[PDB]
Amino acid sequence: ARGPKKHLKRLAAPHHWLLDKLSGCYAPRPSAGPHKLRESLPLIVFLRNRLKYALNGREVKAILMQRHVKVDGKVRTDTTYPAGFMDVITLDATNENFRLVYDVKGRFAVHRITDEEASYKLGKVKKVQLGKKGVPYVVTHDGRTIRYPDPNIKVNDTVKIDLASGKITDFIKFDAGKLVYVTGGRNLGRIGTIVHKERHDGGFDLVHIKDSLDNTFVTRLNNVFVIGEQGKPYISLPKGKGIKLSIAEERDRRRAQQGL
Amino acid sequence: PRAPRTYSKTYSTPKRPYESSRLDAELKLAGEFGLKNKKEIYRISFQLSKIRRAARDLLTRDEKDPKRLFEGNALIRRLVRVGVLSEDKKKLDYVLALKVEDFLERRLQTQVYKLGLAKSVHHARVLITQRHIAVGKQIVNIPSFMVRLDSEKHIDFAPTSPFGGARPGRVARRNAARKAEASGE
Amino acid sequence: DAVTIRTRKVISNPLLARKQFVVDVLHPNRANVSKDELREKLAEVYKAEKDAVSVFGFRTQFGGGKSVGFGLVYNSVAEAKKFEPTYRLVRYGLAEKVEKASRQQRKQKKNRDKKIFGTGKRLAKKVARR
RNA sequence: AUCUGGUUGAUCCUGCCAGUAGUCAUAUGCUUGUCUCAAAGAUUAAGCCAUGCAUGUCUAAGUAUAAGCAAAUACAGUGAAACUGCGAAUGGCUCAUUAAAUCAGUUAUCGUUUAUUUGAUAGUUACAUGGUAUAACUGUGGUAAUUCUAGA
RNA sequence: AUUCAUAAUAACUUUUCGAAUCGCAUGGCCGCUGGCGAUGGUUCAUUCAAAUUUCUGCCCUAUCAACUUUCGAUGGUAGGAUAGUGGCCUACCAUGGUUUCAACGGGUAACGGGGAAUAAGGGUUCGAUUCCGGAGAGGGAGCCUGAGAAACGGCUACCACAUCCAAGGAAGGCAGCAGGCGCGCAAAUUACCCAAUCCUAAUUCAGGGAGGUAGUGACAAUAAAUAACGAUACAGGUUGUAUUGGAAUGAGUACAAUGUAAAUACCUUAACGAGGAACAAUUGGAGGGCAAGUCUGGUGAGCAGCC
Repeated sequence: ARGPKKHLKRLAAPHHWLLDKLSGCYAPRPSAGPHKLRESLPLIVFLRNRLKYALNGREVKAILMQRHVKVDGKVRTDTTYPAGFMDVITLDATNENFRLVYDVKGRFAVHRITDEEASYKLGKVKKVQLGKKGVPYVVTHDGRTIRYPDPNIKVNDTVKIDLASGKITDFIKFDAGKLVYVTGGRNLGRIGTIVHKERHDGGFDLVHIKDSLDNTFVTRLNNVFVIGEQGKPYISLPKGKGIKLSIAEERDRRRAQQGL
Repeated sequence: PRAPRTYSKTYSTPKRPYESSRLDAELKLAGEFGLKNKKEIYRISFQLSKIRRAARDLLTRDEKDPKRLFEGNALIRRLVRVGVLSEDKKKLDYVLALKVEDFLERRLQTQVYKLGLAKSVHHARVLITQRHIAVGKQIVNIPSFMVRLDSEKHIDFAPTSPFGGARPGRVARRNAARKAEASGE
Repeated sequence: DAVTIRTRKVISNPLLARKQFVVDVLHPNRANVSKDELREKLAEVYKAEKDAVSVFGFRTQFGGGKSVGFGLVYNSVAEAKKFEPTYRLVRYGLAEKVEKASRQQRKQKKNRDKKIFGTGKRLAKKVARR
């Protein structure tokens, strides 16, 4: 290739979008933006495929150009704008708010939230450094840069951000006994508490997690996102609390309830 | 281009063509159940072959292996639903004892004979293809349709036919008209 | 026999000022029902003007007797006229078919014009003199 | 999964052959009623090509005195041409070359560039400057000829 | 883990940037002051990316046993060039580097991989071709514009072909779509459309042979018609063999609606539509391997994978 690529063939798209095989030759390619391509969710997929508010790609554009949809409090009109983990989406008519968060299968859920919670989002701290003239700043996973952080904040900590003004109001240290959300790999979507951490100089650190049914699993540190103290999430959790079930357990519950 | 459509072949051919003893056994089934081809027999033995392959594999796994529990129960459940396996023989070792006649016995073509309605397996086939039989509300016209145990209560003549309550057919109507017209002569 | 119409999976959609739903029809002893008849009966049950009702995509069950499709009803005739595709409006007679030339002819005109620089009122005069 | 036939007048071996079944493996012959689904100038010649088409683009928001159309004395609706900005480096086709090369899994940049998107970020040096300027346009022309273009 | 981030001092530059721009609205205080947006701009971070790079892995050949160093082969110091590391190139200096654990040379009717066929197990054969990566636009070389190209639906030259002409000159690249010639055992229409999937632009609106629809199509795959049932006569224990009677239906055709961007077809349906139901199923065989003729007429070229 002689430059950047503009098209994404279907089948090459991320599997968690749950596109069907046969309806066309192509898939929507996400624009450059706050989140990585492989793990974003384009607005067209949200409005059309999940909420069913639109029948066509054409009807999605008719919605956006009326300026009904805003993301993190700002109006967006690009059909392929890449929303991602922890973003807040608001539809003013209908009076609905959603937060993007994973099901335990590792798919973006349709999760409704109150008008109160729509004020803020969480952010994972990716680096902390001095800028020009010696002013310190922090960088979050969604690419915000915030001036004059509290001197205690360090990498891997988590930070609470007011969506108006865009300023830090609280933070939590990375430490044992915190709640965590897993955001990558085979265990994507599980929740548990930190048991301990393994140092590997020049390598990748590993973290040991325990869930409330005291199953245990291990993941690379890059996949771990802190979300609160033990038993006290800073945000409303999706239905099912991130508890993984075996295939035998799922079959029993369905035919018990759905099968009466 | 669009993603490929998948497809697969549904029958297997016997590897020795002129094994005389086999030719006799096949012809008795076709005469008994009113089949039109050997292929209709090959299709069934092909399905039965794969069921045994899967079951025989699972029996190498220990009991209380989670995979043997999950998939073994599914297979048994699925055969009981169509009535191929008795709910008394509801155990995996008995799956290896099934034979071809257990499946042919469940085809819609033969059930419509055992219930009455028709009066030979040859008469039964004609009615199905000519759209006279319904299962529930739906008209069905495929003889090889496997009748699940629930459906047997609901096999009856279609509402939109003679024998089911509709108008007489095209030939009956023609005869009445000519005779009526002649009776006016 | 009397026709029965039912609606299912009803969604209200303020973002496009419409309601959208499945249309399910039982019609024993007739081939099917015309879209024009369905538009009338839906109009009176949802208390709407007929021009605000749109209906598409039907198929009928094997062996007959039943059909299924999709239906829309807009909050006004004006809003329908802006959100609806033009081809559907033509079916209802709410719009007039446009009369462009065939696709091959338009393309050939374009390629002829690319060879002219400027408006071409000049050049014509020069050729007339030759 | 575990076949059958062929070497003395009469047998048993070695050995190979013939038969049998499959092929998202091609071709070809005879024959052909219904529903669903669907590959298709790779193999020989990365050989040669008539004709048509396949890349352009405007919003309330860069530049309007068309001698365009349609009806607030600087202008104000709609809008051809042309200047300006952006794109044409994506897509589509083919398999000639190429044997530690390409490629696959796994690493590194404390060894470097990056239109665009997103977030931060410049008190420090006239009530509005000039053509060292020109297109479209008006008007005079050249050549058998092209998406040729000269002088004013 | 740093001669990191960042800050300070003395200077340097041929002097980088630090808004002479556009829409809508018309408020506050007694000619001053004010709102919501658009487009630009320096540096840092982020996103879409690029370049280089570590480890291990490839088909046949010894009728290829020694190979590289002039003309960079292996290494050291300094410089040049590059976005940047490095014999990448130059000057000087040293004499190194690979190999029977197969180097070097030759062959491939060789693009790599995910994969495909063949099911006891182990294997054998194949992968031009729907996804990922590389390369090329008749053959070699060079370069402009740009963030990005050594671009070919951009330019310049040479080599090989080849078009028009007033003979002075001018113009060229289907291994894009459709189509033609040639080749061969071997492969479709110079059709309709942006309605869907998506992409580009100053953009809801324009454009797209990308893509979709129909035509051709026994490559391969799924379902499945060509007849069912009585009477009579005869024979047999309810089953065979021949004159005779009512019923049933789609193949096909067609009003209509549905389908579709508009259509064709499928699904549904008024009317019509079977008695030699001529509305008539073929392709290979009958010594053995290998299912099935001591039949009957002719003859003394034919048959046969094998006997």
